[PDB]
Amino acid sequence: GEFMEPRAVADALETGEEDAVTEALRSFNREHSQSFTFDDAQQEDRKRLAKLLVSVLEQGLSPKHRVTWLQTIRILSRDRSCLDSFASRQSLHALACYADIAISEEPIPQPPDMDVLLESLKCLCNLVLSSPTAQMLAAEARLVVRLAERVGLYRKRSYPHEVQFFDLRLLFLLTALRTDVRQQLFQELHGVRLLTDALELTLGVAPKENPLVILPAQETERAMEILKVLFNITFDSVKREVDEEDAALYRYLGTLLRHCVMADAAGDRTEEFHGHTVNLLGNLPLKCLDVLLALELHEGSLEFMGVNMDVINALLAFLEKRLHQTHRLKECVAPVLSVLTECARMHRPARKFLKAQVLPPLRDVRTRPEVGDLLRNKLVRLMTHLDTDVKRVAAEFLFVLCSESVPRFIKYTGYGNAAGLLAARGLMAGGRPEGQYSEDEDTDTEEYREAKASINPVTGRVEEKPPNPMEGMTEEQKEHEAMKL
Amino acid sequence: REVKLLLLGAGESGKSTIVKQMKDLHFKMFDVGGRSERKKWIHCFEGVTAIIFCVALSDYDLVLAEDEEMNRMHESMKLFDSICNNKWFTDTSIILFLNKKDLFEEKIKKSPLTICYPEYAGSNTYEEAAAYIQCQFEDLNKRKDTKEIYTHFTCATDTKNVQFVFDAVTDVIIKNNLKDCGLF
Repeated sequence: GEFMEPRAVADALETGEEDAVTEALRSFNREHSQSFTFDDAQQEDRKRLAKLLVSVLEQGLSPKHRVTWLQTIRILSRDRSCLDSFASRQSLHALACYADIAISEEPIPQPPDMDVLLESLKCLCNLVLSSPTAQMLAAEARLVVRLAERVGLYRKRSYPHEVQFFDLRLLFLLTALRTDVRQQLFQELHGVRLLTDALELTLGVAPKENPLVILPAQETERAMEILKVLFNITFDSVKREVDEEDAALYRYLGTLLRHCVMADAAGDRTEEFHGHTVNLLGNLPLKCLDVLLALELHEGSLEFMGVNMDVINALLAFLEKRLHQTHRLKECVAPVLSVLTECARMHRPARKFLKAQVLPPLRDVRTRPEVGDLLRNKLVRLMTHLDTDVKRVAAEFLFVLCSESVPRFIKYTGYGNAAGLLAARGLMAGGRPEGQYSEDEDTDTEEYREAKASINPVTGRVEEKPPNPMEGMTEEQKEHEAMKL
Repeated sequence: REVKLLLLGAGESGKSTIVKQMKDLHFKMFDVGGRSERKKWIHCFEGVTAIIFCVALSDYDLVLAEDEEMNRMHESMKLFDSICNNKWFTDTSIILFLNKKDLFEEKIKKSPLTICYPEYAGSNTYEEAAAYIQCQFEDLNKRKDTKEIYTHFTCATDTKNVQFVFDAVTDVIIKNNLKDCGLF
């Protein structure tokens, strides 16, 4: 025909005229160019075409015009049905050596044409996103070493950013699925070092630490996938006891990482950048997270006590921008509260600016808690969300911000809203404000809140007195005791 | 000035955990259920918050089935209707402890929530099932003007110095990165 099916190229490939069959390929792929869907009435024809194409693959490919076969195996690889006709041993190894990322089946390599590297990396990530036995084999065929070598070794090279983008995406797709791949990338490769060098070369940290707030659009993309894989390495291998040779590169990662929260992306990507950057800041070690409250100081933002805290104001602005979404909160405002908690839990003079931003001296207006539209009324309403993790991080964020005391916590929030936190770990009759925290009696409020029985001891402001228009006829609740057992 | 820990619960089913976990302000240990008379329970309090009975989220299929009469969570709703809508608790507040989340999450990948009632219509995840249970327990009370009620889905985890149990948020953000990435 003119826009023919895979059935026509099935009986056209058996008449293997090379220019005619590449004409059939080059006319097929431009028709089905970026369509993510297909038809279902030609399915076994597509399966037989896949078998024929991997016969061509595992027998070896042409010297020239190989990019046509690579384009067609990419554009057929996007099908959901033809996974089991691709996920074989010699097919994956052929795609690896045409991707120049294999450990064996390699000479001292020819200077590679980047087009086949784009198509082969696209084929690899498409093949690992589906077909889980291809993930198990790509773990088993040891592909990660040349990927790590390549991403570490364009400190001094000039690649197109699409190549590094798809290479990092393949590294991420490997590390997000096989625990052996991430345990190989973390310990016995120490890839955190080289991936942070790639993070530097994406960022470009220098003097004039971001007055030019624009970060380029493609560079935000590859830095975003860098942050993806860097979170994907060290999420389970966090060590609460470390050494200076271990923690020194961690602290270096932090010192370059503080630059990321400040700047803005292009388009609307500036949310997603911080939305993964704070996730990377989540699992860093606690004893060397103190670069947030220890950066350089200058006349930009007003400081609190010897040190600028503008990154913490940026974190609070990110929290206010990230709170009123209410769809998927456990993945968006859990690590932010964890970062601000473990920032405030270790050194005092950041919690004072945190306290001045989240706990103003309460005027105690005729509104309750959790009924207004501010920070306190949002998050203490969030304290009784149906997800265990969001409550577990928000109640700890307000238990640290009250400097860990049974008063000055229900005075601000409410026993009715924080009794679950207190029941979790709070009632011990031990009295732990941890000694070093600022024991100031001056928490007497602005409008001078009234007596201990005027306000609700479980809720907020003065509302009324109970009428109670009753007499006699007591002892009603007698049903729970025989059914508790 | 811890004013009212009016505690109660289904005793050896979830409430053993709460009586083990309840050990300027101090607090007393008092009145777990005892069998005092009206001369001692004239005022149980002045109308202050009763920390409500445990609901273990596991008796919902573990029926106290002497005749397969009724699952114990519906009996819990019945005694909740007795407790909450009494006129002697007019201006109060009520703290729900939806307890023992773990086996509820384990059983939502099992025999579905037909055991509560066939009025249920959620898609058998944990979120919408717990939302339906919270919705039934809150709208079992109707007036909500002088009595506001607060619900807590606790986990009853070992809260000690180990964060391997904190893996769930990391699994969520990894799987969300996996869903958010796609073919191209």
